[PDB]
Amino acid sequence: TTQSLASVAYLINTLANNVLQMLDIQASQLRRMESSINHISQTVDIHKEKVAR
Amino acid sequence: CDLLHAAPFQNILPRVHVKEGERLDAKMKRLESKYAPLHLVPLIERLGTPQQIAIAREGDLLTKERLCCGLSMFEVIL
Amino acid sequence: KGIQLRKVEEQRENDVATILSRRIAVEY
Amino acid sequence: RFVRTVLPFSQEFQRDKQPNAQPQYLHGSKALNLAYSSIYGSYRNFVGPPHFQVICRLLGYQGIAVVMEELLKVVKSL
Repeated sequence: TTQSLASVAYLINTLANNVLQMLDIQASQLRRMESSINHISQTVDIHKEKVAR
Repeated sequence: CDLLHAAPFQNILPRVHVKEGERLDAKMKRLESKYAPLHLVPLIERLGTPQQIAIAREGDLLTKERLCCGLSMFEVIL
Repeated sequence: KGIQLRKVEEQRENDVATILSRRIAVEY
Repeated sequence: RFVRTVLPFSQEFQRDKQPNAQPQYLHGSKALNLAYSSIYGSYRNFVGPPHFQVICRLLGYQGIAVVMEELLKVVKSL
């Protein structure tokens, strides 16, 4: 029973850590891609204003 | 009116009142260095990214050039 | 042409939201 | 200021039929609708600087340019 409890706890801990890291990586990707999309929007706005002028 | 609001970020100070025994040039230099944190293009150039710098330059160029300063339309219509 | 298209090309159920919307719209 | 004529020459506009909806898609409620209608009813019987401010602010350079070109075409036709 002691071995079983220790092993189950260890396995659950490792899974939780892996899921946490995965989520954090995805959040970082989305932050970076948001920055790039904002830059593209700014460029498109600049182009449209130039055409209007 | 649109231009009157871009002045702080573009370094267009007003004429300052120099009282007795003061230098206009040094006074204006002190005012300029007071407001130097508001100037946007050099700040982004120093701290920004190449894409940010290109976008900032383009935006500033668009902002400062308006028809009110040296263009007219009615004569062309006539 | 745009106004003609908009007039002719107007808009065209077992969804609860649709039923409630119709009820309230008739109620107005 | 502009003002409407007496004995108007054109009555062929045939403007789109007014849409209707619940009060929360307009200013927000029956009382708010009435209040804002009363507020803006004062702008209805003339055209002046405020209307032109709104027109410029909403049309931008694009709309201003296209409108002027079309007015030139109208005057050429006439």
